[PDB]
Amino acid sequence: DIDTLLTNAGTQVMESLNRRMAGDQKATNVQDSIDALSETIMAAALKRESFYDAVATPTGNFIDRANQYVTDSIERLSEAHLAKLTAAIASEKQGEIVAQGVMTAMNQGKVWQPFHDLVNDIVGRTKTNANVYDLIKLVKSQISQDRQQFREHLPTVIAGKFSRKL
Amino acid sequence: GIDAVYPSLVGTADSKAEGIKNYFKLSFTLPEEQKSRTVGSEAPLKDVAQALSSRARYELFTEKETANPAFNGEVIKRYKELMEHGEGIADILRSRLAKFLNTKDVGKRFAQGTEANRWVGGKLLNIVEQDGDTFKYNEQLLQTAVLAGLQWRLTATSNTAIKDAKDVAAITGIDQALLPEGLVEQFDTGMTLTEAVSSLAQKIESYWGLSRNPNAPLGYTKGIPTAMAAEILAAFVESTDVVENIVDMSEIDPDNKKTIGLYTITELDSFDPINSFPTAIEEAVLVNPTEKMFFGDDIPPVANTQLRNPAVRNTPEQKAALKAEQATEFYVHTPMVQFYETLGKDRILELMGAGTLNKELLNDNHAKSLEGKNRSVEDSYNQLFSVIEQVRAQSEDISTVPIHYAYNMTRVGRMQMLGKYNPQSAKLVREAILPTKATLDLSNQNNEDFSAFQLGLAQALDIKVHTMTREVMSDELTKLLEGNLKPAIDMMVEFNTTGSLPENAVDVLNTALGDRKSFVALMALMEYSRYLVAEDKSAFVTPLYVEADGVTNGPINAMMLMTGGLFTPDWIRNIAKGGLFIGSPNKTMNEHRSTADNNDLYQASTNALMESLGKLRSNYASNMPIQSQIDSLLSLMDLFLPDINLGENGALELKRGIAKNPLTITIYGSGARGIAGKLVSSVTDAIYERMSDVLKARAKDPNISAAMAMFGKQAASEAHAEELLARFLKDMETLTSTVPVKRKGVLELQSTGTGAKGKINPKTYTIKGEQLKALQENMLHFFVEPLRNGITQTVGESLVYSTEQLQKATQIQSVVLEDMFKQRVQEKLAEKAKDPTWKKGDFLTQKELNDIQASLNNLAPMIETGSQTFYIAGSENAEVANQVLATNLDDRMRVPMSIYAPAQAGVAGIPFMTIGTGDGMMMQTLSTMKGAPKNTLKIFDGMNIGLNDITDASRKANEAVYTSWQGNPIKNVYESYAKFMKNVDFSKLSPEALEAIGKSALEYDQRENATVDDIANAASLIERNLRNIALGVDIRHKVLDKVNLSIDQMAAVGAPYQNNGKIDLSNMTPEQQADELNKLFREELEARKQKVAKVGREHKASGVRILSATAIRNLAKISNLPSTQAATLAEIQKSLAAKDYKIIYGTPTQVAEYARQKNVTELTSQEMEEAQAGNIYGWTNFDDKTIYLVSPSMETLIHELVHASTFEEVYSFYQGNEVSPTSKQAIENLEGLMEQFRSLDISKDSPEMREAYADAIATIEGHLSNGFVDPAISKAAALNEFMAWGLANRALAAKQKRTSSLVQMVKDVYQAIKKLIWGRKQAPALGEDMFSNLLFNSAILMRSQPTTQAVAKDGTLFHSKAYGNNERLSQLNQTFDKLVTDYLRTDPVTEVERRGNVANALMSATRLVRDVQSHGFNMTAQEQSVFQMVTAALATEAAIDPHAMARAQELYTHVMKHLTVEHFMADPDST
DNA sequence: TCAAAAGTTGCGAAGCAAC
Repeated sequence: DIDTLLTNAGTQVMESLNRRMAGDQKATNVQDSIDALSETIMAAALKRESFYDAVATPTGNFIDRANQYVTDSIERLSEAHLAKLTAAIASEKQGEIVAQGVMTAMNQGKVWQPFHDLVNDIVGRTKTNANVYDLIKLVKSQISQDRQQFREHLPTVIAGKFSRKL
Repeated sequence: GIDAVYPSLVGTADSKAEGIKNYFKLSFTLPEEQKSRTVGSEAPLKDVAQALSSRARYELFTEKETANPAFNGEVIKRYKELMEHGEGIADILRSRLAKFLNTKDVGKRFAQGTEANRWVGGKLLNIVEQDGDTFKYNEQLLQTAVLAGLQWRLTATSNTAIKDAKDVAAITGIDQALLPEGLVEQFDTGMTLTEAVSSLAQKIESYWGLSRNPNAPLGYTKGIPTAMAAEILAAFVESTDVVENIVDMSEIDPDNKKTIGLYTITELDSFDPINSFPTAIEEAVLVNPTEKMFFGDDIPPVANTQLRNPAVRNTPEQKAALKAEQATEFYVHTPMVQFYETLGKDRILELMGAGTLNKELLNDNHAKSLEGKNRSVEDSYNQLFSVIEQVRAQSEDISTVPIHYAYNMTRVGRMQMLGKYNPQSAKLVREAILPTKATLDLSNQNNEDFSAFQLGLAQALDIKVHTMTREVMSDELTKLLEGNLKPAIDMMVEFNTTGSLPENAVDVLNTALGDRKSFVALMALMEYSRYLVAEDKSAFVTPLYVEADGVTNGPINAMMLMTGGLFTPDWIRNIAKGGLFIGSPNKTMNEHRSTADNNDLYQASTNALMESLGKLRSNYASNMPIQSQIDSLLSLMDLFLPDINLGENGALELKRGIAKNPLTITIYGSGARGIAGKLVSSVTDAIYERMSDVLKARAKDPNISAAMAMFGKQAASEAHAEELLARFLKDMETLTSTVPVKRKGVLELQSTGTGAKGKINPKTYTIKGEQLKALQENMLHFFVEPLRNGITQTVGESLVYSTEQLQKATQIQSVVLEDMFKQRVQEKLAEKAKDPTWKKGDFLTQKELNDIQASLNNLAPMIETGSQTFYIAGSENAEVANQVLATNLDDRMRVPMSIYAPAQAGVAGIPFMTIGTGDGMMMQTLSTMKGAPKNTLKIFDGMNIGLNDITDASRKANEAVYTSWQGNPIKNVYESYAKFMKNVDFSKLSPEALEAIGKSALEYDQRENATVDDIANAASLIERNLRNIALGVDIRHKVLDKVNLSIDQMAAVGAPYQNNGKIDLSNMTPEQQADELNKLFREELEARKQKVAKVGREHKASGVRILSATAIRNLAKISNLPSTQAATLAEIQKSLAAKDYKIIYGTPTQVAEYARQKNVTELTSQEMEEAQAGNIYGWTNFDDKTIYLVSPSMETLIHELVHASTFEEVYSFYQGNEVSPTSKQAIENLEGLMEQFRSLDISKDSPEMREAYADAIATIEGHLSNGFVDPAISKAAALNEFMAWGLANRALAAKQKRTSSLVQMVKDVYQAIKKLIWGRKQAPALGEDMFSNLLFNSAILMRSQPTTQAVAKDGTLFHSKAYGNNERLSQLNQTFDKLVTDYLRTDPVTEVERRGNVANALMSATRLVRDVQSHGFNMTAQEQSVFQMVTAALATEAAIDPHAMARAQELYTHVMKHLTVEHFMADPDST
């Protein structure tokens, strides 16, 4: 086929160059030319290494990887009930409850009560003995809880009502 | 008892008498119980005739309530014909006896009173009867004997083993790497003399129902049945039941005068009713039959001894695993047996094998190789359908009859099914009989039970399900089910409804499956097609399974059980590829392979192979012919062997668990020459297959040229195919005409005749003889040697050291046992020489043999691990007797004498421990652990689990792996070697025995004139080395148990096991985790050691002291050294102060603690051996000019001040900077002395001096043979090590030494350093102390930029959903690396403007690459990189050769003539 | 290389010769 003829016509060109580098490079003064080729390969090798380790997440997201690095870096320096509530909001299957919006659903589940306790300590309304690093690990913990339940678990619920694979 | 029954035997029952003797009445006794039903039968042949006449008749004789339902009236007629045939042989045997009695008047000689019953061939006569002038057989013994022959006739081939390479070579006399092809296959039908007679002899003895007297000669309790067995086989071969083939071996090679013989047994027809119930005779004449099939409540017994090792018993822990495995019930898959029989046997052979066979269009050497593939499938197919016939007769529904199998420990502790063709071994029966079952709800395609269903389908269709997430697997599987596999599924659906297949069923599957063809791929198609037509998907019942295969189970187990010393960051990364994760809870292999690393151990070794190969090729830049030879060998590999990672991945071969990959083979102690022949055999086999395609293409078109017929599929034009053919011809000619030779450490080429010429003749093309030998010589020197260097780098140096000591310890102990065993039989035989009753030709009694065997118990020949027992030296040799056991009546076939005696171990010690304790223990632990999984089929390193509990039984598989990793093979071996040396004496061994053990203990130069004192001393050193290794392994296993770990070794689902540690090692670099593990390692050492015993600014967090520059003025003259050397310190220190050198010192605990706080790499020199001595050495960081000392003193401080200054001259000189003329000569002179350092003789030096030279030469050559480091850095390191050896050994080589060359070498190197330090000014006289015995002992740390090939090959196999998972693009990059990347210069890349002609093309191509991506062609990260690199290669080549693009232009104009805008529009009528 | 082993006849009655 034409596509199979095109790839074969490419390796022929590469094999012609391979028989040139395997000879006496210094005598046949191709030493300078090959050095230019090696620079291009080196530059492209480092670029593809940067894109990797930038999506080193199970979800493969730019934001998700960045949050994990910051979270781990805080634990080095520093030397439950609400999570279950947010899981039920994103796992609703009634059909009519989800049609009333998310503001109504949050009020019914009393999600605002665990949230109020944490913010009061940060502002200073309620005095507490917890240090700064304990509170930072709390706010950043609930942020990742919302993303996991809504950006990853909610689409699975919607697709689960179909008896097929669209 | 014995005398009471058949008392008419000729002879006197008295023990000692002058008359004739009947030795049968003394050799065999009468068992108190009942073993055979024919003991009291006057006519055994007729007595069983009335037993096999009707179902009712068979009931009484067997003493059973009911008989097997398969024993119906149809097979009754068949047994009458066979047993009548078994009545004609009994008359043949009687006729042969009469001829022997009259030939050469042998019977007449008995009339005088000659002892003719004691001859080699007269042992048969011991059971004859007296009738006057002539003799006759005893009817009861004769008729019972032929019953064993009939039973042996039916099931002989079903139990014969498979001949191995060594035995085939042993009986041939030529190595299997050099013998002509085809003769190996002849083992499939024929069996040697010993195999036939030994198997038949056992049945005859068992059927007689008599025991053996322990006080009788071994020539009668073992020779009488053998003489009887040889007579039946001789009767059968003349009765056309057995055909004898005599092979003349002088044709293949004239020097082989041996004339071997093969015996083949005629086979019954496939549809013969006897195949249904072939064991009627065996279960009628015996009480506890061994040949049986267990149905329902029948349970196989438990073996009491190992397989072919009666001296070793099964441990109670081992016996528990046998009970569990044999209790698992199997079932037959009805929908699969219908598919097999409808397709037909002939169609199966064409589909699975190489299609239809015709000698006209097949190569001669290729055709004979395909016979083995066809033979295995035909035999496995026939065996499977013989079992089904018996099962179908037991119940109305075939899928409700349980079947039980039998297991037994092998010689390495692995469970093994009994039988040649079983679900464990044969892959054809694996798809028909399964123990797995499941019930799933598939009514919804988004359920959780549907993901498990897709996992089984994807894995069976050759998809790496263990390297991708559960979402990528579904995406890739659905493409196949709607693409190439669509036509195959449609036919399958039709079969499930009407039960018919098209006439082109074989052709359709070949097109669809492609290279994914397997016996399990046909089951996946059946299950998927059965699911579509099902009307109720809520209760689907399927036997589909998923295999939890281990990831490189061989090297990983050996690396974790036989490694000692401190932890290393490289070891941490390498062990991650096996499934051991440190500081990462709830981690799986799928996450590791997708986000961390996609390179495995096999790929890592190959990457290091090319790194070292490029270094070797660069060393011969001045020898062009040598380089061209290297390219020719590599070019030939690319054409026919794209990959070197072999294995047991074939679909037409039985699974035996033997590892054949080069990586695991090299670990197991195989020789370099042996693996060279194996690699050549793969290349030659690939060449022959291409010849068959040329002949096949010729028939279709008789006008195609040779080039187009061979390289048609990879040619872009007719001229391109000519270049490939011409290149191949030149490559094969050079390799077979020139060979490399090793001269004084450097290779050279020599001519060895003429190679292949310019003539193909594909019908009769072969390579053998001188040409074949020349091929392996090139392979060994150019590919095998770099392979060994690459393998050692990845698996760790310390692992290689632990294996070498294990092999030497087991080899030495085996030779002593063998020699001592042979020295006691000769003494016993000589003792019996004065007994008139004893006659030469017999042997020792069973009781006597046991006493000799029991006399070696003090030498500890067995290794105990607490639950397993190993006997390495045990074997059934034959040279210890050097006699003839028995023979045929006409003296046609002579059977030698074989005894169970210890033999030489060789190199079998390494694989015995790794397999026995590494993988063998895991399966044993898995069966007997609490809550063990049920209904599973574990073969050797995998397991088949039902789809219902994939995530639960896989978790317990990883738990067993963790438990099996707590063992210590070295400690068990050392506990036996230590006892062996306590009760040994080397002064009583045979002279040849001392030579055998001298080849392992001593070196090459010290082998000659080896005194018995040197042998004893050398053997004692190995025991000491084993003690330290067992201590290091024990401590390491203790430290790893105190940290959190995740184990995902044997899994593919993603259910790891957690070791519930307590020390958190997360959020740390792999370099950082090593320091924490080392801290716990050192605390364990001092805890045990204490049990046996029962100036500058100071840092704040640690007690170390910092002595910066401009603060050492006072200490200059504090040492009160002489003014001749005192002035040197002022100058040397002045230069150091200008470079801002800092000094840090303290106790080992303080100096190590400070490094962890400031993230400083430490290189302290201390180990377990050094801990006892109590010596600690610091290190120097050359990057930031920092000197570290541990527990310093005034003397060692001065040594390091001049050590740092001296190394600067060495480093600067090798970096290209100018050096003073006085210093230039000194380094140049030292370089010259280095070239003579590695070419010295040491055999005449002190034993301690040998170790100093051996250690120095090991590291010196390692630096020079490194291809991934800067040449300037590597050269400086090698010279620094040379200086250290000379100064360290000066103190003890300056006394009690002779005028040896090595001793002289120390003086020359010491003088060279003196001039370098002092320069042109006056130096102290010769023989004077330099700086109070100055030594160099601190290591130096250096770093440099990596090479281009290091970073390009790292990201070749990157794949992820967000990064790009195009499989085809990964393969294209791999071929790009071979052609272009591997041939770049090893020097690190630089940055210059680089004006010229080629750079303009490269710069322009980069801009055009970007414009394509931004103008409608959006590409991922993976696709962008490949497109960028490939285009660069085509850009520079087109810039040099203007005609390189001539062909590509022609294809471009044709494409442009058929292109339209609507081609790129997904919906052509969009709005 | 991680596994069972392993020439065939003639004379003469064990073991060398011949191939």
